Amino acid sequence: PRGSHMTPKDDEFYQQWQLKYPKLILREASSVSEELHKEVQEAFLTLHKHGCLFRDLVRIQGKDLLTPVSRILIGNPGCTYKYLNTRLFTVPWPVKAEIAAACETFLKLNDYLQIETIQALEELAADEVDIKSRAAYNVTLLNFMDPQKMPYLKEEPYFGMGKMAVSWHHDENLVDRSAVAVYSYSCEGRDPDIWHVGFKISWDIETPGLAIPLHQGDCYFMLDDLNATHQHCVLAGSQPRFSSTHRVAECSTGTLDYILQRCQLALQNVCDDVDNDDVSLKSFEPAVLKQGEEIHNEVEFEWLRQFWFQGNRYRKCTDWWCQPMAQLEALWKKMEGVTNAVLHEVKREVEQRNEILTAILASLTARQNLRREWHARCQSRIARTPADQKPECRPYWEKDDASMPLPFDLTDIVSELRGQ
Ligand SMILES: Cc1cn([C@H]2C[C@H](O)[C@@H](CO)O2)c(=O)n(C)c1=O
Ligand SMILES: O=C(O)CNC(=O)C(=O)O
Ligand SMILES: [Fe+2]
Repeated sequence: PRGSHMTPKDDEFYQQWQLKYPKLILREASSVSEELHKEVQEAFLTLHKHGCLFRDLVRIQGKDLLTPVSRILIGNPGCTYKYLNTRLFTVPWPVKAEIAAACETFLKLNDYLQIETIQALEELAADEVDIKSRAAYNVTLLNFMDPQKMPYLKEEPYFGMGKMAVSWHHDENLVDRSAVAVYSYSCEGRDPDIWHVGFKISWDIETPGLAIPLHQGDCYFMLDDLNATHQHCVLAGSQPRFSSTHRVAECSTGTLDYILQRCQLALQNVCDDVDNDDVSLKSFEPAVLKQGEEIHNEVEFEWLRQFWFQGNRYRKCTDWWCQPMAQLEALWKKMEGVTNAVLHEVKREVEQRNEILTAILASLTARQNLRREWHARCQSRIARTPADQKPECRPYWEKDDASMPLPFDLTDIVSELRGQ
């Protein structure tokens, strides 16, 4: 009921770490090459100067909020990482010129950490494919903050660890039991002026948490189920700091290949001799239409609106997604055309044959709600606060637009479907 935490200044700290955090590894700067250090530190600097790191206008727990920390997702080409309901797209790295050079740097840093991890994971066990898979980092999220540009920072509420740049949380959307590697770059009770990473047992508020000091060049690893059993935070220092958190993102349903295939799957129900607006369906089996409208929603809100909300962003560091994102829109547009098709069938010249109503009604109302939601987050008050960062509500078109088969809805079509 006093608020305490532990640091290496305490006696119990070492027995707490060894007996209650055996899966938390720390490798001090003195263990990593100076050849690697300077290179990755130079990378954080070019990328920062180039303005590739932005804070995200997230909508956590129903509220629109800008994030104190600025970040950049770098990793396998075609891969994405969902973080706080927002889906970040990877600026690609050389998976078999400055911005391109840095991604090369963070690629070797990745290989490095990967090695450090499998090793430490083997030393821990004291199959071998589980180790390999759980340390196979496919992405790295880079972060940055300060110099205290924050008017007032929130104070850690449980162990008096002082100010914090990132509150207690778990790294989510990761492969089960996957490890996480962090390279900390601090460019200059716990010492207020130094960055630390906080730790605590989930649900546990009375076991003093650990605040481990982070100096320029230090790396820490979270192995096995540690990330799931414990929460961590990042207590703030006085200087600004960078960091690259390499992870193994659960990317089933999360790569360009996956979503492209999903599209080809839905369009298998449309005569594909030519690409015009006389879209005809091979069948109106309530089940196939279900899957068709579901994929329509998936490519629309999980990919298109998600990509454009970040507005002109990754484009300042990569063009990689321009054409694939242009193709998903073409694909989606064709799907708007299948919707109109189904709509023409349902209300045309049998009547139980309206299994085509209780098979697409759920997906259409969802397309309705999610469209308002996104349109709102776009022309919202907070969203007025950079020019090249402001969210875009694409795909968007005015009711008076001829090229689109249906309107941006607003219902009427949805209401009318209640009919019966
Ligand atoms: C769940 C979760 C949260 N945060 C950060 C976002 C903010 O910086 C802070 C509070 O949401 O935690 C984060 O960086 N990752 C990778 C997560 O998986
Ligand atoms: O910077 C760190 O040490 C840890 N950062 C994070 O929590 C993160 O990137 O999600
Ligand atoms: Fe984290």
